[PDB]
Amino acid sequence: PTLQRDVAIVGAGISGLAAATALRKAGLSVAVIEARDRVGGRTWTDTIDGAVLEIGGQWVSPDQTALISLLDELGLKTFERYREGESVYISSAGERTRYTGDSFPTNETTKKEMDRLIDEMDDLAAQIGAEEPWAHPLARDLDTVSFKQWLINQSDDAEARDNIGLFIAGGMLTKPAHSFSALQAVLMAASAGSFSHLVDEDFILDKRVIGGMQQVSIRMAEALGDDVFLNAPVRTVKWNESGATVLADGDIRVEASRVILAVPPNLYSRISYDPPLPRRQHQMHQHQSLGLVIKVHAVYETPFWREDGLSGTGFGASEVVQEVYDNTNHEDDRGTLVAFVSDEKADAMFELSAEERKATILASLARYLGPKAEEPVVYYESDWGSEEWTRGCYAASFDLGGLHRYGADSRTPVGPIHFSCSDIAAEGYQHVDGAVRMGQRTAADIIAR
Ligand SMILES: Cc1cc2nc3c(=O)[nH]c(=O)nc-3n(C[C@H](O)[C@H](O)[C@H](O)COP(=O)(O)OP(=O)(O)OC[C@H]3O[C@@H](n4cnc5c(N)ncnc54)[C@H](O)[C@@H]3O)c2cc1C
Repeated sequence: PTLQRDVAIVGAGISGLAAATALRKAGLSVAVIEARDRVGGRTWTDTIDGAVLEIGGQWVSPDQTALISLLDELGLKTFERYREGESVYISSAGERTRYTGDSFPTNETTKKEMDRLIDEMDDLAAQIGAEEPWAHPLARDLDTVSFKQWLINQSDDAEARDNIGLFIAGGMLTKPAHSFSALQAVLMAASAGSFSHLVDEDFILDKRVIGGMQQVSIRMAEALGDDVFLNAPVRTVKWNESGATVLADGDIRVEASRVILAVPPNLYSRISYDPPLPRRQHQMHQHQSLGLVIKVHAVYETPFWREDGLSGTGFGASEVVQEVYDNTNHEDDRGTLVAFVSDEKADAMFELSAEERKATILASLARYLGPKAEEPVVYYESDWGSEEWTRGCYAASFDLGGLHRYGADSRTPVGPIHFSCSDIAAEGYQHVDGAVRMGQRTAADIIAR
């Protein structure tokens, strides 16, 4: 088939779909062309051994106002993650302590260094912002020092440094702290409202969508009907000043005035551009890369930890599993845990056989929540790294030095080609809410021209 549209959109993730949605409301015609046999991208609900699981993005925080509006508009409701009872902290010394409230049960010294580092991150985020962090007079010095070396410059206390790392390195960028800059940590902080919001799992991990985060794409895509094309990898974009022809598998050909690349930036060069994108894009794209995390799911006949008075929340910067949370489905009576193995720790796990990796991860959950954690009825690991249409998780970020050198160019159109994904977002950077903001921002740009 061949069609004409105002706008061809590559990818039916949140970002592409929100763009299409905003475009249609303005009266422009669209086609959304999607490689996979489904919409949603890095959001996906699936059933593994008869257990429904959220394989990808899923949590909504209170400052993600673009996503919260969108849910409302689509008739979707939220429920909150269970947080009653005590959380578990594992120290660098291997000590394991139950606690509630806002800081980790370390000694008073470490507690104070932590508070200091968190205040300093909040202050830099408030000054620098998420819209154009590379623009600030502090930017260059913060972008040429790794986050690790920055923590070293700020504090002699390793346990406080590792804990701060826990929330940004392993908990957001999913990269080790020696490999992104301090400016990138600040961006991540600014993008979520403040560093303190990232520290508090009651904020950043506040809510889930009844029916699963994937319903958001599924419902946007449904409203578009036949303008969504699945099982259609885009291969080729031919373009000039006044438009673009988009070529996809199954002999799809869309002639359009503008194209949106709604794909994460490590995937831009899966498509041939004719003529080639300019030098700046050739270079900039090579410097963007996804992190890596193993999202572990474990289903038990009851949420057993609630009986021992535990929330299900656990943190330990020294553990293979650095975080665990109650992830029980809305009105499920079966208990589900979610846990995260980040970056180089994920590499090490992936080198063990499937069976050794499971036992190792499970032995780690047991250290937080006791030996019942080792006998789940269902066990699963989200594997985004293997997916040719994603290739990592949660999201992409520049190598060290990239943010200030290329940040100004990451949203800039090339002729009729626009770029829209959470990985280039300002507020909501790397998250579903960032994908919505960018899709709407892109739509809004195309519409006013
Ligand atoms: C394990 C994991 C857990 C997460 N947890 C959180 C969380 O709880 N909350 C939060 O907000 N976010 C979370 N995220 C991040 C969030 O899901 C992403 O930020 C967001 O969904 C990205 O949306 P997107 O539209 O920008 O890109 P994507 O969802 O990646 O969509 C891009 C789409 O493009 C398609 N595509 C790529 N190339 C082509 C091509 N050449 N032709 C056609 N189609 C193509 C892909 O198949 C894909 O559907 C998580 C992500 C992962 C990976």
